[PDB]
Amino acid sequence: EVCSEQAETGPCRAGFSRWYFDVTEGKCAPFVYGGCGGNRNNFDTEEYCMAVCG
Amino acid sequence: IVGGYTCEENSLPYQVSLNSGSHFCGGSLISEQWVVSAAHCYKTRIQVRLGEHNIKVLEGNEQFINAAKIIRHPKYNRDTLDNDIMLIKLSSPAVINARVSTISLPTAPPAAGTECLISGWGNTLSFGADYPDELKCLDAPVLTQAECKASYPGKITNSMFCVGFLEGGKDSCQRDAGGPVVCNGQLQGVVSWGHGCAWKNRPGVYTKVYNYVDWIKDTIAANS
Repeated sequence: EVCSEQAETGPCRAGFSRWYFDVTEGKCAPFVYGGCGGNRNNFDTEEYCMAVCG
Repeated sequence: IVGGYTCEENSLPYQVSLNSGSHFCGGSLISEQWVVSAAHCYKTRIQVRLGEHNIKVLEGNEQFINAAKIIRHPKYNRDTLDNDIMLIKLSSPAVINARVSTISLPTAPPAAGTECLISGWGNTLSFGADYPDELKCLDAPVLTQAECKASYPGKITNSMFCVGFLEGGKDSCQRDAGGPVVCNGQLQGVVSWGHGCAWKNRPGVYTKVYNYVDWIKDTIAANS
């Protein structure tokens, strides 16, 4: 269920490099996380994102 | 920074960056050993780089110094974003020269309507990703709390103020967080949050540094 949430930068203005499961690509893609809020489709690495969502 | 301009080299010697693998936030050097940033920029380990103009094209006279101490405001609130300010103590003193220099603490809050200088290596697009290598600048007015609260109903704490243009088009953005807002030579603000970047009726929300001047002095003092 978390694997189908959109990538959410959230309102904060940091530039953390994160990963989210993109249901269109059928795999994990990078995105920029602001550092607060967003959602749980938000992983530190490609490998862990794929274990949770692949 | 959206709708800004590449800063003159290096007319922003107090600008710093926070790094962990990559650049993730901005900051401001306020003494030889202390940097101010945002609390949502917290990580366990941070490298601070000073005197950078282009962050990927190094010119020899930038300083890389690890954080010895990384101290969030103790009333920082993850959910409301209240007290979004953090201090970093440099593991060794930065060398003051014409590339690396401090910015003064504020002696009074900014008047609404005053023009301020915001800076950072954040995203230069309101939609899509264009992360610049070169440091960007924006001149923008401090807005009234009326304008600020009208843009963000129910969300503006006493620690927050808006700087920007309600029309949209000009704003800080992702990777700018922690960076400085300077009005008339004093640090007034820390880049914080906003709804998108440079969107209509959605100005940038910044932490009021003036509210923390005693907490910053006490924290500097307690950590010698």
